Amino acid sequence: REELQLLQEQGSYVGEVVRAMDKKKVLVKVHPEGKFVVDVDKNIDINDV
Amino acid sequence: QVEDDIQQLLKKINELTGIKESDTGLLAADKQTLQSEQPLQVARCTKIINADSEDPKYIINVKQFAKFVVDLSDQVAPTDIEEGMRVGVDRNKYQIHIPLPPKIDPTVTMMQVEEKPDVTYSDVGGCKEQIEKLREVVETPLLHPERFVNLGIEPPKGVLLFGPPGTGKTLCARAVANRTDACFIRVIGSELVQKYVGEGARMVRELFEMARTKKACLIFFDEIDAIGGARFDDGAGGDNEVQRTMLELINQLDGFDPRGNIKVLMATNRPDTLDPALMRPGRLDRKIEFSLPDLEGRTHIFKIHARSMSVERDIRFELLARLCPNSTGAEIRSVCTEAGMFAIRARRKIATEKDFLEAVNKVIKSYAKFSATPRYMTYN
Amino acid sequence: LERIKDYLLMEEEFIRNQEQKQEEERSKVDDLRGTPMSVGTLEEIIDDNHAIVSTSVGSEHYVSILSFVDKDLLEPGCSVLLNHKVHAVIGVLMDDTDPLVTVMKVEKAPQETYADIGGLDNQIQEIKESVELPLTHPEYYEEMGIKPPKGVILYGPPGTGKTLLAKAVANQTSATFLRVVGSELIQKYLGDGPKLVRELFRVAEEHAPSIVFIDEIDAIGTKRYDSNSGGEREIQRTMLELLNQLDGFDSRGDVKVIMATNRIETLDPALIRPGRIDRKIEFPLPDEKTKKRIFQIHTSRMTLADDVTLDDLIMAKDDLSGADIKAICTEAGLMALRERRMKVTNEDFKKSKENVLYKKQEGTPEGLYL
Amino acid sequence: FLELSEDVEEYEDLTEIMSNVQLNSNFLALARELDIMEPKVPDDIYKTHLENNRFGGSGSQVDSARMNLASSFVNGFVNQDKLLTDDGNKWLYKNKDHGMLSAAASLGMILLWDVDGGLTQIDKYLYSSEDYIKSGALLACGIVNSGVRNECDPALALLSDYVLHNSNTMRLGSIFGLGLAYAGSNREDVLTLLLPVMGDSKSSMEVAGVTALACGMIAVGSCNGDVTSTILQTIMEKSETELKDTYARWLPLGLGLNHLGKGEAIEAILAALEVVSEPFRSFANTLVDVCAYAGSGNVLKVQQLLHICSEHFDSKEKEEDKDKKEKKDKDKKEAPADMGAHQGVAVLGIALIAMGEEIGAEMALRTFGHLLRYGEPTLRRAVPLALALISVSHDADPEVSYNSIFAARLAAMLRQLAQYHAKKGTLTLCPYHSDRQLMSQVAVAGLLTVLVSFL
Ligand SMILES: Nc1ncnc2c1ncn2[C@@H]1O[C@H](COP(=O)(O)OP(=O)(O)OP(O)(O)=S)[C@@H](O)[C@H]1O
Repeated sequence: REELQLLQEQGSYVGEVVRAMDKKKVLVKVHPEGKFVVDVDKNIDINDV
Repeated sequence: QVEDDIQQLLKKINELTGIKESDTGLLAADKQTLQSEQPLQVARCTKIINADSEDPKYIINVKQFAKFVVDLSDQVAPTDIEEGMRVGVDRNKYQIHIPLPPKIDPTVTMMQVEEKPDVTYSDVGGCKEQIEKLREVVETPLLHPERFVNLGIEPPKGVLLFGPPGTGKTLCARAVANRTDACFIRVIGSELVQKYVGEGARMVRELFEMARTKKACLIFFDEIDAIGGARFDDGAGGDNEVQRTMLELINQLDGFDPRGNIKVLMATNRPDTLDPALMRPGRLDRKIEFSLPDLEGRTHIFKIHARSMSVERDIRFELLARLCPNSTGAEIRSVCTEAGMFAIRARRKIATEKDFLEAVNKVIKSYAKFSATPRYMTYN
Repeated sequence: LERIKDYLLMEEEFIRNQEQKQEEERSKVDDLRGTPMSVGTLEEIIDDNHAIVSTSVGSEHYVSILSFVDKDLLEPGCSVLLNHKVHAVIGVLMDDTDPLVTVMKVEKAPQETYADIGGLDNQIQEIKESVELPLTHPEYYEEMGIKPPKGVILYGPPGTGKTLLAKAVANQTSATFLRVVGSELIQKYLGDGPKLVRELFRVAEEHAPSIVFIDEIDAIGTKRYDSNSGGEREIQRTMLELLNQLDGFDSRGDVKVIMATNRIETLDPALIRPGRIDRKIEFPLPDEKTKKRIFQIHTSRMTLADDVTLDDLIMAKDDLSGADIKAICTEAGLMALRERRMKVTNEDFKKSKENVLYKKQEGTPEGLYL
Repeated sequence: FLELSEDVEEYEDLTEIMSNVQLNSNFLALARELDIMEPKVPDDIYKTHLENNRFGGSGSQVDSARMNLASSFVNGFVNQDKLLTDDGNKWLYKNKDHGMLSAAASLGMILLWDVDGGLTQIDKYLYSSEDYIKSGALLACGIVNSGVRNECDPALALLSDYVLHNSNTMRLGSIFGLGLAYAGSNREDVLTLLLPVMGDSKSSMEVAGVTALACGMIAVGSCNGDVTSTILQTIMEKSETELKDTYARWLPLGLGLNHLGKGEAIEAILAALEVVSEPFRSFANTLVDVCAYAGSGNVLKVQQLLHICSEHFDSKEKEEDKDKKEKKDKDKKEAPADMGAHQGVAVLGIALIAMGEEIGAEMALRTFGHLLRYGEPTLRRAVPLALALISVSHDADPEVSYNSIFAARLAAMLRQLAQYHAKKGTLTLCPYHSDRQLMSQVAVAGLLTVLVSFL
């Protein structure tokens, strides 16, 4: 029951990854918006993106 | 199993090749001026609605948000912060600092030719009087503004061109663009066909903004069926906004102060899909078509398309023009290139009569022409 | 044993597909950028280190430039990298286009060369001379001042191997290649004809000498006259866009186009003119001489008891496609596989010849010339 | 194709046992020399008709005593007659020392036939006022033929200088050109001449250069090689003087040439025991490792290639990775590798070698798409050589593309070399590995015209 602060947080956004680029980043197009070159988390590979 | 051997040890050494890189895997103009520019500001360009009296008290819109009541900053030229001028407005002080150019739209600058492609007047043979009329349209009022004055007549500021596909419309276009001297503007018709509501209308606005900047400029339409001449509308209610754009084009085009020193050439393969809100003269003043040249023009197009290719110095073009019953310069040039391919089928230095004979075969008699073999005498 | 080799080759190719800076200067680049980068639109560049941009929402700002590479590479019309703090102009965006560019770009030559179809080598010789010769052996075109052809239309009865010719030329090439099923333009989107078109051919010009391959648009040749009383949709406007892209202005470059249709008279004759599209190639129901070659290819690596003669089946009936021959060569094999048998006898071919040929049914003469 | 197919040993063993028997003497006519070459050159003049506007146009490509000097070489390797041979005077007088070697040998290059005409054309340039004219002239005498052996003695007699006089440059052209001349069972008399050559040891590199390379051309195809006192002597006299590392590169050339002829040789282990040290002689170790391993299904040295390819010394990388076009030359579909995807720029040089000269498919020219575009002048220099070796508009399209690349002086020279190119037999295996130290003086390029691998 103490764990439930994680439920109390703003989750995330969806994003259209068109194609990745070099040097450990990707591109993301947000759902109504433009494209955004963004950074990744430690848990994900561009081979899997 | 020898192939098994072959492919297996090939891919095995390829696996080794992968393992190779797998094991072999192990500021002055850019950095010290950054933080100096970080206290700048993201201040927005705008567009001004009106000017109050005795004070700026300016009301303004940017694009979408609202209509913005602003000040000016103190270091302005308070004279020319009038309407129709995009200016820069702050995110804290809410005041005008620096003016800006208007919405220039430099994709409308992108349809200007910006070059001079070479197709000479000596290449467009066969139509020495149609191109004479278009020469009267283009060259003469831009060079000798006397006989219009000295006789009291008007220039044909619009000339439609129509006819079969293959004919020479493109050639006449780039031919007058070869000897132009003026500001020549190609117009893709689907540069008006943008997505959102009321924008190709503004594309016509951008056109007339470029037009009335300068003198003797040349707008060239082509493929105006893309723009359209069909008011195709009954109880289905589908595609109609392009017709709104095109009626906007008619409005700013002709009637109630038209263009001026602007000569517009248009082209269409489909004249029967036009609108009689442009068929009216005053708008389009010469409905010049082209037709198939009889023999002299077809021999002439032979001369133009064979002066710069290796042929025999004995061949004629009378008989070859004969075996083109109905043909164009595109088909003639296909005959030239096809006989060249036949010269590559042999190993020649030039082309001969029978080369062009079988090329005429390939083009016309081996056209599709349906269905198909005409083997009968009845004639000869 | 070879299956281990092929699996290891495919998985090592995937491993290679997985095998795809500055200690402090690159970190200064990481502070030359704000990490949530963005996509904008330059309207003007007043070159005094601050530019005016345009956004996908439409807010346009005097934003300062932070050059690491040459900042004069990007232009009005080329996008930028703006921050979320002051939307600072970061730098190098190599010019990216739509997602729908890699979609139409086949990255393989998954099938084989002219040794795959059986026998048409007069017009296979034509497409040979019009693609394989101008690319690989471009001597005589310069050496006799004659320009190579551009457009090739495939037509005729279907299932002749139009797809087979397509993929065969998709083998034997070093030029870059693109695969477009060109009828994809069924949206409810006004405009949007020229977007795919202009970006496709810009990409085609930017990469290399290439083939731009449109496939099966025989429906879209919409009669070039009207739509009847009220029609106009977009389709005429889109094909006219492609027409102007092909043989308008703005010189064609080293770009090739091969096209394929089933029915041909329903096309648009504003395209079929030479210069715009140069070659036209018949693919008819061939003969009874290369049917032997099509059976030969389709009996290359199958277990056939050589007592039987496929020429008996060729002597039986004379008008059917090579795809029909493939269907027979697989179907008689299934009829052999009814009861765990080694090879194929005659009667499996007979029942399979009858089975596949349930196509033409009409009716009632003729039959009665007679 | 008997004489084309045969190596250095069996035409001398063939001409000695057939010097005994011969049975009609027409195999002594054919199967030594002069009858592979008597039908060709007149029939070369007859069925082919080559025009003059590449002499004048490709021979017009401006001036600068380099590009012009190279052009003389380009004009010279034209072979419709030995016209560029007899084109007047004042062209070689503009020329300078090692290019005067190249032009004095260029009359050798126009005419690798005309035995009687070779003496009466080179004889004006024989014993002339200039050292480079006479030494490159005897070099040309070594170029034109391989069965005369009467050009030896006017050069052979002079050779001794004892440190660095004239006849050591005649030693370079004449030891090299006599290496072009004969391949006996083991010629020993010319190697007894070679003992005061390596014992001479001029500071000029190509003395010991054409010593190792020439005795290797004598010694390629040895009976599983040999570790004899010839190359053993040049190992010990090699490790005598550690100076001018081009010696430490081109002596293991001729070492590995004597190692050629192997089937099972343990000479890599023998020279491994004698030789290895600091990476000059470990580079000798990788040279013997290259040359002793011509190529089979022996992938263990290819994963050895994978590991020791990552060695921090980046010239044993150069030759050790350069062995690939020797090894997998038949199964050439695996020969496309990711050497361009690596970054040790000499490695891109290695693949750039590894394409080479055969018929050169679209994938090879596709690799010349990227390899054509590079900025370092030794690598941009390195691309047109194998680029126009692999093709001996279409052909001239990458050439005018190189005109689009530059328009340095090296690059201009490289372009000239490419133009020259435009227009397991060991004889084509040696001289380009002799070319592999190109990033150097034109004195080295005075021997650049000794890669005689084409009819
Ligand atoms: N007299 C001529 N001389 C040389 N080429 C000619 C001549 N007449 C026509 N042509 C050919 O026709 C082309 C110009 O006409 P077109 O290209 O058909 O114009 P167009 O835009 O294609 O017309 P449509 O109806 O829109 S397809 C030239 O590029 C040539 O291929």
